[PDB]
Amino acid sequence: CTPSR
Amino acid sequence: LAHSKMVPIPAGVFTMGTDDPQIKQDGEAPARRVTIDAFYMDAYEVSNTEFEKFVNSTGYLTEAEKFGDSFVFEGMLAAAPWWLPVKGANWRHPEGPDSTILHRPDHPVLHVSWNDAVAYCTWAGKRLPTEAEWEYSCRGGLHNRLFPWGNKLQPKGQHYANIWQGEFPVTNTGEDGFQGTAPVDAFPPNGYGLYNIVGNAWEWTSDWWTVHHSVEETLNPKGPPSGKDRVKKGGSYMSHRSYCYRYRCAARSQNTPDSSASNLGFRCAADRLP
Ligand SMILES: *[C@@H]1O[C@H](CO)[C@@H](O[C@@H]2O[C@H](CO)[C@@H](O)[C@H](O)[C@H]2NC(C)=O)[C@H](O)[C@H]1NC(C)=O
Ligand SMILES: [Br-]
Ligand SMILES: [Br-]
Ligand SMILES: [Br-]
Ligand SMILES: [Br-]
Ligand SMILES: [Br-]
Ligand SMILES: [Br-]
Ligand SMILES: [Br-]
Ligand SMILES: [Br-]
Ligand SMILES: [Br-]
Ligand SMILES: [Br-]
Ligand SMILES: [Br-]
Ligand SMILES: [Br-]
Ligand SMILES: [Br-]
Ligand SMILES: [Br-]
Ligand SMILES: [Ca+2]
Ligand SMILES: [Ca+2]
Repeated sequence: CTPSR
Repeated sequence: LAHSKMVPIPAGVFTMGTDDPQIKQDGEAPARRVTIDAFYMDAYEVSNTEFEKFVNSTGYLTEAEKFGDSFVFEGMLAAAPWWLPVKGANWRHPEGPDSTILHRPDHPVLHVSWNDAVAYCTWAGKRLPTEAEWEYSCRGGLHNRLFPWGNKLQPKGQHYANIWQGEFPVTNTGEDGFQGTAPVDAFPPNGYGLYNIVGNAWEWTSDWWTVHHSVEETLNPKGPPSGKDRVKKGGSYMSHRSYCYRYRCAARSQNTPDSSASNLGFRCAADRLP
């Protein structure tokens, strides 16, 4: 849902 | 505008998680009874304007600015093909260098990492909420409901949160009035006076991420003492039943604390009024 850096 | 106002979240006991998990791999289960002491929660996601006050005061450079990129959803121009690491995307330029926040000062700040959020909240005399505090607050005084307002997504035929309508990721119809973010004071408040606690921007919490929870009753739990990802809650304007059904209070996801994205922001909490 949000990529990690 | 009082977009840094806080509301008193009352002392109470609530059921955290659910014994009917919808995304089992995220450790939505088991349901567990958690006692939370009275505290204060930001009524709103931290807005661009509020974040700008922090940056004006401190000179703070966000991690995305220092790294020189951040994740942007392809639809507005990685974890998924629709997430692109965009050079020069950061809180001031949410879709990259030739985007601006000038027209959306009251929208939630984005591309803020966990560290950025902790910096802001502490500057503000506040802190991140724990996951349990966040979920308790999200639930808005209702027991075992999907959403802050209940179990129907569109109660009374009204949109109650800014999520995705249409076929993700190809088509966002903007039926709920917002394709990207909405103002932090958009949509109805929940029972505790919180706006956009589900949808709009994802929200960082203080907890390290684990999917392994005890059914033991707990008091003001802080999450596990160690981890690699911090917990985020609530879903975003990209959330949809079909692929990221996380606009539920019990839902949960994670990112490494240096992570930033165009759908991820935060709000603060405090033990007492700052
Ligand atoms: C953050 O600081 C900037 C720069 O000082 C503020 O913008 C200026 O504010 C002054 C004082 O009111 C105005 O006279 C100028 O027109 C502004 N200049 C620029 C470059 O925009 C800004 O208002 C501050 N933001 C917040 C949220 O407090
Ligand atoms: Br995603
Ligand atoms: Br499970
Ligand atoms: Br823009
Ligand atoms: Br303007
Ligand atoms: Br605005
Ligand atoms: Br700090
Ligand atoms: Br904190
Ligand atoms: Br639930
Ligand atoms: Br309902
Ligand atoms: Br609205
Ligand atoms: Br127990
Ligand atoms: Br999402
Ligand atoms: Br870090
Ligand atoms: Br505090
Ligand atoms: Ca929407
Ligand atoms: Ca939100």
